[PDB]
Amino acid sequence: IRDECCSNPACRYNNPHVC
Repeated sequence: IRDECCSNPACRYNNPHVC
């Protein structure tokens, strides 16, 4: 997971409730 996960569209991708 990225430390910029909420900025990161790629983390965002599967993780929209992460932030």
